[PDB]
Amino acid sequence: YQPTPEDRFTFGLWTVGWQGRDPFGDATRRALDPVESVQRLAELGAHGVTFHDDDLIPFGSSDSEREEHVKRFRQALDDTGMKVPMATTNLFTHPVFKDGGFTANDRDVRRYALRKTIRNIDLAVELGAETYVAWGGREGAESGGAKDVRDALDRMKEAFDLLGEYVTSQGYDIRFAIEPKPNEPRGDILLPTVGHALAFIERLERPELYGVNPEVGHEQMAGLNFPHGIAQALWAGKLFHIDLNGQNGIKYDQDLRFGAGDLRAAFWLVDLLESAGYSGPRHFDFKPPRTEDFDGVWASAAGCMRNYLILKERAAAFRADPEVQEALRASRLDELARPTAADGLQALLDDRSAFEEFDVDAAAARGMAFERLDQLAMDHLLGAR
Amino acid sequence: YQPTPEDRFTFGLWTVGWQGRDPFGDATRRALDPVESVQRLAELGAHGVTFHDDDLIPFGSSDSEREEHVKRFRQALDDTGMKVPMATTNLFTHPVFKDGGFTANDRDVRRYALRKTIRNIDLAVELGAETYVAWGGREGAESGGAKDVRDALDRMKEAFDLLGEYVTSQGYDIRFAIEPKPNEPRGDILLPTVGHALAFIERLERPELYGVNPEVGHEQMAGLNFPHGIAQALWAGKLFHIDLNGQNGIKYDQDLRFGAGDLRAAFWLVDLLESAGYSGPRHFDFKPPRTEDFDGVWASAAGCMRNYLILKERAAAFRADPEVQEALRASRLDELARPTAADGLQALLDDRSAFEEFDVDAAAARGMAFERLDQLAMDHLLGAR
Amino acid sequence: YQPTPEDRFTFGLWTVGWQGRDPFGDATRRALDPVESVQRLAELGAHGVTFHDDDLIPFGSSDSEREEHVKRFRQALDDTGMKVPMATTNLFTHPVFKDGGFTANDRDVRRYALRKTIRNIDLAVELGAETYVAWGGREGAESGGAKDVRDALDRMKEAFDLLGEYVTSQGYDIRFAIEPKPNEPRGDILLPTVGHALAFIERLERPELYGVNPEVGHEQMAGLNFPHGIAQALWAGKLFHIDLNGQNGIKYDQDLRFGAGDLRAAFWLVDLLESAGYSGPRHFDFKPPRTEDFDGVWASAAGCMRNYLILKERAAAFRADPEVQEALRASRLDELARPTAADGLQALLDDRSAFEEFDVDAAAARGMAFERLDQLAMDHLLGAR
Amino acid sequence: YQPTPEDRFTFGLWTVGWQGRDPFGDATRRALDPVESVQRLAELGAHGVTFHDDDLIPFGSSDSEREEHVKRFRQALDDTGMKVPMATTNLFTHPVFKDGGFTANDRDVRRYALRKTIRNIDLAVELGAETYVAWGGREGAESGGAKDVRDALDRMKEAFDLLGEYVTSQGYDIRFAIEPKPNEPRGDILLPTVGHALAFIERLERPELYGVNPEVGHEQMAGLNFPHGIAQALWAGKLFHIDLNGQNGIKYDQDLRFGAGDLRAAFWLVDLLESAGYSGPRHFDFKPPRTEDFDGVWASAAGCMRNYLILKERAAAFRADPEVQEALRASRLDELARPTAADGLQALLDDRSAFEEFDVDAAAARGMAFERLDQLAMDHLLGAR
Ligand SMILES: O=C([O-])[C@@H](O)[C@H](O)CO
Ligand SMILES: O=C([O-])[C@@H](O)[C@H](O)CO
Ligand SMILES: O=C([O-])[C@@H](O)[C@H](O)CO
Ligand SMILES: O=C([O-])[C@@H](O)[C@H](O)CO
Ligand SMILES: [Mn+2]
Ligand SMILES: [Mn+2]
Ligand SMILES: [Mn+2]
Ligand SMILES: [Mn+2]
Repeated sequence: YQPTPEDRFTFGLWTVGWQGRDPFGDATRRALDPVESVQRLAELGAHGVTFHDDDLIPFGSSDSEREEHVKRFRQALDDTGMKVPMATTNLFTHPVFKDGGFTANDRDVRRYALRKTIRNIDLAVELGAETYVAWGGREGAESGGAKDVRDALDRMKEAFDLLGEYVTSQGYDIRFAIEPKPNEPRGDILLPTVGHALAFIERLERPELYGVNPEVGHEQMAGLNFPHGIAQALWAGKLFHIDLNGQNGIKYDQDLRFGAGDLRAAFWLVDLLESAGYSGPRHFDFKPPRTEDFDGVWASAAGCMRNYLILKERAAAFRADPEVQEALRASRLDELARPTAADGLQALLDDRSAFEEFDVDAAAARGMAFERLDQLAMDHLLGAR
Repeated sequence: YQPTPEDRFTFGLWTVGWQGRDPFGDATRRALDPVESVQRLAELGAHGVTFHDDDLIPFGSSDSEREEHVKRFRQALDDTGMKVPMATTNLFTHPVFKDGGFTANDRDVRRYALRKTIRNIDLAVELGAETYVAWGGREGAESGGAKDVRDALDRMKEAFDLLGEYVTSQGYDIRFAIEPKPNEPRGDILLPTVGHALAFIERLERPELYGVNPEVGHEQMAGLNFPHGIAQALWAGKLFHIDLNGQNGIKYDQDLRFGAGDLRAAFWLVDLLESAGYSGPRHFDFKPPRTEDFDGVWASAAGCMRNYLILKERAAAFRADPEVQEALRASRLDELARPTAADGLQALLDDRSAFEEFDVDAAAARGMAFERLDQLAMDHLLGAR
Repeated sequence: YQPTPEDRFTFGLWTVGWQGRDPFGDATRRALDPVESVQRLAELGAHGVTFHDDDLIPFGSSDSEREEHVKRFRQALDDTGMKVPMATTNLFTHPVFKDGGFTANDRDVRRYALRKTIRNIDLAVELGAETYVAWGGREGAESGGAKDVRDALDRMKEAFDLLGEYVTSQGYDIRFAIEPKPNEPRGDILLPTVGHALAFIERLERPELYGVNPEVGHEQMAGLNFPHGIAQALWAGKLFHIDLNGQNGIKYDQDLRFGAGDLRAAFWLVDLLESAGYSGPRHFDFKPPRTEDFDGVWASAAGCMRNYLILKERAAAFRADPEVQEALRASRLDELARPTAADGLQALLDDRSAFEEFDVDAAAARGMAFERLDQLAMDHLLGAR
Repeated sequence: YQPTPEDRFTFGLWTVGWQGRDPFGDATRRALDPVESVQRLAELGAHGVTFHDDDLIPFGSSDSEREEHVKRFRQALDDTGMKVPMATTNLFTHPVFKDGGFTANDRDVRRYALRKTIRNIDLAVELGAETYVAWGGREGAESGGAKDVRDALDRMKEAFDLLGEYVTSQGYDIRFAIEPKPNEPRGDILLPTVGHALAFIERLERPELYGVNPEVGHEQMAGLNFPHGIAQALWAGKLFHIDLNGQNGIKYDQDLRFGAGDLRAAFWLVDLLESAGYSGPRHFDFKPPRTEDFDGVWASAAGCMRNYLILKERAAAFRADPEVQEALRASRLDELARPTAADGLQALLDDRSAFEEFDVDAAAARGMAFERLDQLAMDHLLGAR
């Protein structure tokens, strides 16, 4: 289960770079140089890295330090063959963003948020990114009077429309991916789920520029079925990117390595990405636990990839099993894929077999046979066929 | 705090009619006649009632019993002045619906679900309903292999498009309202939140026929901020109807009377409906606890209305208070309502005050003053100004 | 992975017997005869069954019907070799129990609850049960004023002390096991977790007669770590019995078959029961989903046992792996098992290496190596070593 | 609603002192001097303050800096009349504690944790504290193999027994209060609830030295009823201290000011503390949101006290209302307080009215009248009688 660059595994700088500061504790690990992380991830078999502006260029850098940091970065990419498929903006760490970036009550802050974003879109384009992620982690409230949400959605729409105007005017080939989260660090965050982000996108001036970047642990913080929300994003044509990690139910965001947390959900996710043929990056947004030293960091990054590859194998074996294919027909998955009424509405209304003469007790009596199908899935996951 | 019919308070037949059967216990109360409920609710000050088909007409009724049940109903409405603003279909109780109605794997079931729905749209129109609710409580799964969600959304879209075709062909003035729920009675339900239903509506052939019917307790079962999700529905123009009740956090749907559960959320909800000028029904989808006799039923129904009226008064007092209006300006709610960049994109990019010369430390230092604003809200709710 | 009676797998009558009535739907399956369930479970390899009084003897049975039902039951046990290790009382279904059994506000109800319980303890003893389970599913409240919890604990203590007096006066060899649940069907249930039940037991007159019966899905409805709570019960010497099932996070009790739900938790549970040498029944308190026909019932019951046996094998392989044993030492699990200060308090206080001369930066720098250990556990679970 | 020192309101140094660093953002406020906080809280009407060792004395302070910090502190207390009723140890911030203090896998760490604790017990005694709090926020795990919980409880018991030996040998008048939390910052924390801490205390060598310090938001992070868990602590005689704050359901610990979060729970809590006559400190463990400047800090601290006093008034009015007293009798709260069977076991068994002749249908038919009682409580809370 060895990754290669063709598996499209990517990692944020901030993930293996996390120093282990939590709301209750100091850093447990020294800061990593981005060029060290690029080299180490390349050796583990990753395909590329991603970044916040402030991960790569220290906040407040002069134009001469900026160019130096970028030059060193670019030399590490050249030396390793690593790519940069995605980039994003930090609109959450600096105190100026304490009430949000694009929906901060202070208008001057909202203008600054857009300027900081636009500067990094130029850099992302230069480094070859295809996807620009937006996680509005500070957009929201701890109290009901602090935020008018209708006004706040107006401001959010305004920001993303200006960003779409910018990209089209520059002729850039870059699309946006909005990342939902229900809470943390705000009491409640705006566009808290995949469904809310999809809905929002349909009100933008150019909807085709925008999709979603869902994260495993974010949807699970609302107790939601992550493979179901991804299915809906896939159905809408809007899965531009994805963030992979693990989460043990409804609590703070744990950012565990991928395959930890809800292991059956992880299985069904890989089953779906692979059978839909998702072709974007498999990006890990995770944190090596602060218990770990740098050896435990690279072990944790490597287990992300390993668990993806093991679950790919098991899901492929599942779908390829003739016994499973028979069980799928036993459960009428083939009938779910057929139109309900391709005959059309009038034929439906004239069909006595659909109502007047429908035997509802014989239909009610048919078993769905889902438990046998689910134990086949369990046997396949566990390698116990 | 006496309701009148002009407050637009409505109740489902199934709410005061709930016999108290739960997954662990038998009924504790005898079945109510719909005409008794109509009379009793009228005396309490309600404006109207709503129904599932099977609430009003016993499942399997002959065309002659059907007409009898409708005739008696209609006489009670005439005798009381009660209206019927909304109706809906039961696609969840009968065993035939054990795998869903519109997304049941069995195609014959899906055709039957549509026929049963269409029959009751005709009746709803006859009784004057303006809104037709669809809660797909059986659409979903307990296991990952049982349901392909992309196929299932295809089937769901197909069903609602056929219903839109029906209504337009009949020339009916009726709109649809999809009611989300995240789980229960299915392991996971399709379109689990307001955001997922809004998003889904944008893929229908005629989106303007469809809005949402959110329920307090449903969104709270995902730990979500109900007033935030309603704000988003209002922003999209899609709040066609609403279901009011109470819920104590993430557990089974409790259906407590409105104002129980999360009381501050209830306050902020009423604040928002009243200040947005929502004009639809204030419908209660609640269950008098099975501890109660018929006296406790009507006491519980009456407290729904009472708590709405008390919170309306307190929210109105809050917004009218000059001290609050000053606090709102202190917190820059006035600035949230102003465009970020009406000057447009090029002016933004040339504005040195937005970036080059923006003093981010002075901006970071400004307090938001949200805690003083939130304690004013608390003092107003509690009548402690 | 074939069970035999020596695996000590047991099932409630109510589990494979569940007709599929839920708060939103009618039964989907006909009632099973207890003697049919005994025969079917025997053929699948189970060791025994358990019962509520009202599962075996229809509520209101005459003394002559009672004896008939028991006689038929007893013939099926004799014909199959099945045992009855545990029994319990239904104090939740009948409407008289709507406010509880042992903590009902009505004193006459509380006396009736005890009489109904005592009658079934005699029967349990006759059928050979060693453990008497008490799940007070109706003990609790939907509202704060309805229940004084101090008085209610007085009443609960009183009930269990009278039951301990009864058993000792009869000379029975039977112990009690209290089953916690946090909510459902009450808004909140008294003794909501393992910890609350353990604590409560220490105030009874004869604490040694009482232990706990934890259920997987119950603790998970509070978002708690089930193997951690079982460890604590084992540490206290109070794991008298256990209920096995699956649960997908914080929602209604799903009662999924064992191994569904949280699969890694299931792994760590089996690891702990087997390495502590728990020797009681492995009892399944589950419900075949109402999607299923009788074939899906027996498939679901069989997957309970199968998943237990697969996880036993994987956990045994994990602990036996020399590479794992090395990793456990790398992570200092050996040091956790050593006394902190067997040298005693004064030696601790005089030890300059414990404070004055303790190098806290060198200690802070040591990695715990937990991620490598956790990926070994993952590889072992998935059969990917 | 003005507090005075006789209300026994206390605050941690770390609460108004929180600089606003969160897992995603830098500090938004400068560090406060402890002597400034003492002066400011005194002016607001507080009775005293509490501290971690490291709040008062910077970690690594020399014996000469230590004495200086203590001397200045003590002068502020003398100048204001503020007391120090409780103190505690920081065993969570420094990286050495990344795997715990008293249950760290490294034995040398566990010895250091005890030495650091003992040093601050001496200081607490000198400053007059009566209660010593222990929150083991780092005791737990992110993965199943990292922590044997039986060994870990052995180590936890060992630590608290050595601390009990120390206090008794010094002749100190100080008791311990264990503070539960279910998760955060560890994946799962040991003794996750009130019930688990109560149970644990019963295995210590001297149980009478130990009680609990529950926190509102901690129990609510498990979805539990906080007034119910406090009732159980009161029933056991173990409420030594309490931490007051607000929490909006199951997510990260929000630490909102008291009365925010679940307002009805806050009402029922104050009702219970006041009617049980709890006489310990009313301590606020809260964080002014990082949106706030120092003015919003003191406004937030003041609203803690204000909301307590308003809810005290409303709960007192509730219990004093003759209409409520009648409703309480209607709901049979008077009967809950009477023994079930003071007549004893044999009389119970011979009582034909308890079983043979018990009319279970007439008993089942009685309403509990809880909804009318709960609306009286609602009217009283809202000042709408
Ligand atoms: O999820 C988060 O928390 C971030 O890493 C987000 O993906 C990018 O800002
Ligand atoms: O919410 C539910 O559970 C139903 O009352 C729905 O509003 C209509 O079918
Ligand atoms: O858990 C439940 O819900 C019951 O089966 C309990 O174990 C026995 O009454
Ligand atoms: O609750 C926490 O998080 C701490 O303030 C605890 O009360 C004392 O260490
Ligand atoms: Mn992310
Ligand atoms: Mn509803
Ligand atoms: Mn159980
Ligand atoms: Mn605390």
